[PDB]
Amino acid sequence: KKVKKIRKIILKEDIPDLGKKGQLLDVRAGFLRNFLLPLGKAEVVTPLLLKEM
Amino acid sequence: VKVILECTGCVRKSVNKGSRGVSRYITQKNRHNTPSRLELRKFCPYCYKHT
RNA sequence: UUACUGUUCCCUGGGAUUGGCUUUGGGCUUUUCCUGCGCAGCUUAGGUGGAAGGCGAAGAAGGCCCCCUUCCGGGGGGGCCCGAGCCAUCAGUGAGAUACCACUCUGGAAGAGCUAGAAUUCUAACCUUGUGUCAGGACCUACGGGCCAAGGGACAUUCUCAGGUAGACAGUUUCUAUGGGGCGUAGGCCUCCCAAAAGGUAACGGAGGCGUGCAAAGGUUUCCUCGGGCCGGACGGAGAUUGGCCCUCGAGUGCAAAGGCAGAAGGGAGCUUGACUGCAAGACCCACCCGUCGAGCAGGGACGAAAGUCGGCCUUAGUGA
RNA sequence: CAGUGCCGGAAGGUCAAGGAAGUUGGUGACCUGAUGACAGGGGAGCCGGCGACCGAAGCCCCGGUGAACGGCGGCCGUAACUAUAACGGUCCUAAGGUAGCGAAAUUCCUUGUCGGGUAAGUUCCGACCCGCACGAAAGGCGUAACGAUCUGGGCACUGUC
RNA sequence: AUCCCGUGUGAAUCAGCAAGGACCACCUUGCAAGGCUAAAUACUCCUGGGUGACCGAUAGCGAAGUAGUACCGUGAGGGA
RNA sequence: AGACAACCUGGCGAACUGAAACAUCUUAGUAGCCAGAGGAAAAGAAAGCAAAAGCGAUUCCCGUAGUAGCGGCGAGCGAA
Repeated sequence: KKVKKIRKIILKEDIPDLGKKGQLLDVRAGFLRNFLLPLGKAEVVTPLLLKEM
Repeated sequence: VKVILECTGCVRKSVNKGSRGVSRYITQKNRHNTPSRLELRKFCPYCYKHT
């Protein structure tokens, strides 16, 4: 019926699958909620933090 | 079987004096198709009113 | 209660809670091909365009061979060999080259995207447990809270939507005349009697049918008379078809009865579509609703030579606001 | 093991919500006809209609299961006198009642017929089976003991008479 | 159609968005997803004045004295 | 904090009844129950009506009007 969107993440730690600490490979919102955001492992791409830093 | 069915003329959607399709109630047709000469259509003389 | 409409428990699917890896793998694509028996023919005419030039020796015709759809008719290249051609308007031909390609087709592949479904697992969501550990003035081996551990695990749980589904539960209905009942019958329309010579008239009084059918069994013009007894004619008889007399309406009319109808309203033949449109003075019936008949007018016709007749049927039933 | 219930099964058919190729409609910048008082066609955008195909359980289907629901038949004929049916054929079902019981808390006819008990017994007991309309866990047939149970008879006993 | 919610998807800022009864085009009107406000307004367990073609002890409040009292009910409550 | 007759707001929310039965509908978002709060409460300052003419927050009364409608187009319901 419907598909849920994909949320952007910017890394802070080496993914054992795809990304080494700095890539912008966007995966899933639930993979950010349950796994990446509590473990200090990814962040949300915001223009206030990415563009000026 | 005695199917009820409508006879109809030739359509001619035009802007004449009330020109429109004319269908008439008729019965008995469980046979070959019978166009009868029912008339006084919107065009006043008419023949071979089909179906 | 297998009456109606539902509800609930429960089950089952789409969403959400809901994520990670790889396989099996159905539909779309990311480029190229093997690929096509209407014709006379070097040839199994892939619908179009670029068309005197390409493949070539970074090694072409023709001989050694693996493979396949197959109408085994005919083809493709992997290896080796061979050593300077395959032509190109040719005449056939709506449309042409197996010199060449941008496209792309009935069939599939190469490595890749996208989406199913199903399966494998991991833990981080979520669920369960812990007389495992820590905690305050003290305990929580008293529910519980933090931490840790184990078992599951994107399943289960919860929510919405959708299908199914239990009188478990809820609201209801379950006719009347009658014999004031199981056991029956009928409910509406038409014909005769009862019905007492206008019309009407009841009873679960006496008898029957109807819920249609006909492109003619409607319309018009025209012609004709059936029905029964007797007599004649090796099929053929009591009785078929034919001839003649007698009785003259007893026959017939799509079907029940009544009233009608004999040169007919009964039977046949020709032409036919009035089994139209817009109507309509006045009547009958009349609780209302309804229902029935109708002179006459206009248009456009059918038959007939005309006169005239025709707004369905000899009429009354064949129906529903 | 037919119908119903319950269980199991997956091949197929039917199949909701929803997804979706495609098709179609309205409006519409713009282009055309127009002795009419207007009209025809239509890009994109927006709003819709139908919808091939996918789409689970249920249901149809298949197989099992009577201490699951329940049901367990008619028709006649023939054996050395009268009989009666061991036996036979036929129709229809899913199958046609097995042991035991049987005028019974079940029998309408019926106070069936016989025997016992009684002077006399529509009540009682023992039999036959013509079981209107017994019957095997809605169990069937029995029995010791028991019952303010029902019912038949007898002794003693008495105003019940 | 307007308005508000349940599940799920999910915009634009004024060159816009919403409404004008499906919807589209033009025009008109207004600026949601932030809050607060007196008056006119409805009523009487009452209070203070004025009335009554309202009652006069079976009436008027149930109740003109102990009146929600005696009495009844376990109680809710009923009730002179 | 608790109490408060009625009005008011918010939530749960019927059924007898009417339809000459009854299920859509009505009775009815009424009664009742709970919560809250004031002498009033709610609402209230246009993402509003209207129609090419115009008005300017909310509330209440007369009217339109028993009109337009809605409805087993029944019983009834009824604006702006």
